[PDB]
Amino acid sequence: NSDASRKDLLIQRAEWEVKQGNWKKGGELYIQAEVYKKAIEVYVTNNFSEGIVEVCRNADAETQRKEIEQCAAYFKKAKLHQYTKEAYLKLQDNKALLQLNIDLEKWDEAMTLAKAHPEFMEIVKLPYANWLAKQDRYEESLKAYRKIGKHDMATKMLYNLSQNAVFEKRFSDAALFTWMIATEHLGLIRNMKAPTPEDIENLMKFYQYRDDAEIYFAYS
Amino acid sequence: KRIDVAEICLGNMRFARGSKAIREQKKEPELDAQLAMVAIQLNMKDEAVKLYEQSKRYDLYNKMLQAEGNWEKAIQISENHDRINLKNTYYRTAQMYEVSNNYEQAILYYEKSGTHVKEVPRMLLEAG
Repeated sequence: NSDASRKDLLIQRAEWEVKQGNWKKGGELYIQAEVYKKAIEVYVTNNFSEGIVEVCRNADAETQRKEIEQCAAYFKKAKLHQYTKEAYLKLQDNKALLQLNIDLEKWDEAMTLAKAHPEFMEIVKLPYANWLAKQDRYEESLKAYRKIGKHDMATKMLYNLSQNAVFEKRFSDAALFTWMIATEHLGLIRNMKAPTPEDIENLMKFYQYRDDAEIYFAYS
Repeated sequence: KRIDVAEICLGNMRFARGSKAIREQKKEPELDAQLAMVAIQLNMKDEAVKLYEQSKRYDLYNKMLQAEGNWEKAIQISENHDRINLKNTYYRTAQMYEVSNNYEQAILYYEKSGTHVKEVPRMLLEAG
């Protein structure tokens, strides 16, 4: 009865304050009363991040997980990087941490998280491959694409690189790219070992590519 | 947007150059690229540009823009879209400057190009 009376009185005061104002005191009093939904509603209406963080740090560990996740999402959508980081740490959700790391465009924290989480390897590698493609380290992009498995656009851009190299009189790079192309096609020869004509044509084309690379080296 | 009747007609021009362009361009998965090439062959650049934009193809459009003459526009398109053939575009602009006898611009775009250790001495000895 006493708890019910006090809670009802504070809820009525908060309801009156919603129409009038004074959101800070009412919200912070409603944090310790009962429901957290109305408090987050008025916080979103007022955009009072520090009070929300006080709620997150003062909330219990095993009940308000979803509310802390929503607060972290609100922080991230408001570019509150440090508060998003602390909320994610309090959540111990590896998926959200990896998403934040890949969105923040850095690798060291992503690297240590990947070491701590052996179940998520390509989730960082593919954005890492994109970042490597953004820079001039094209060979690292090639090896990352080969490790991932997808190669069709990788093969097309490697052919473009070969054309660029042969045009720019850097015949050593052209020979290296031709050798890489021949190795990729021989990796395509990996499919089965039965006497299929695709195997013979791929083998002869690989021999031709190796000879072409040797000609590029000699001409260089 | 019909190809078979188009290539039959190109056969009926007795226009060997357009047929050679057809032969060298047919090795492309995208038919829109072939249509844009035929548009170039029949002299309307706007239609070819529209077709290239429709097919999300920029390297062929970058080559066409480099060829027609607006080098700076080609540089901008390459840097904002491809960024891979940017070195080739720089080298081609430097070669164009060398043709225009602008030695200073040629050497400048050489150092902005991938290689400048050997091109600059060669042009300097060619000029003397």
